[PDB]
Amino acid sequence: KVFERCELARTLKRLGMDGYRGISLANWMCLAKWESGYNTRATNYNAGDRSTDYGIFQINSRYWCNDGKTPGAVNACHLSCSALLQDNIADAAACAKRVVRDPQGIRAWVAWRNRCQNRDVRQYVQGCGV
Repeated sequence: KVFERCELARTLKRLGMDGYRGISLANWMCLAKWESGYNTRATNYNAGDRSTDYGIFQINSRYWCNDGKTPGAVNACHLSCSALLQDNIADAAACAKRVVRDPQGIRAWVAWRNRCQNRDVRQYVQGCGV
């Protein structure tokens, strides 16, 4: 599923992402936008280390979910990576909360540093009623 901007904003608020571990809703929106373009079935194979990024938040199989083919990987969210390709994003949101519980927080995603950090991210949630 490819979410519309405000549709996603409202869905994430309902899932309790606003201010989770200090991360504003607009930051989560900026992250989803640059990682997948708000697309839940997005996948990206990283040829360099044999891992794959899954779903709307592009969660990596080396530490977060299990896909069985990633060498020396763990599954901290305790989910099959398949769960991160669903139209319903409840599992992807719960796993994203787990990722940011680690010391790096939102910084775990390099894309967030390049495209969202120290930027005016208000635009991602404007007019959505959140």
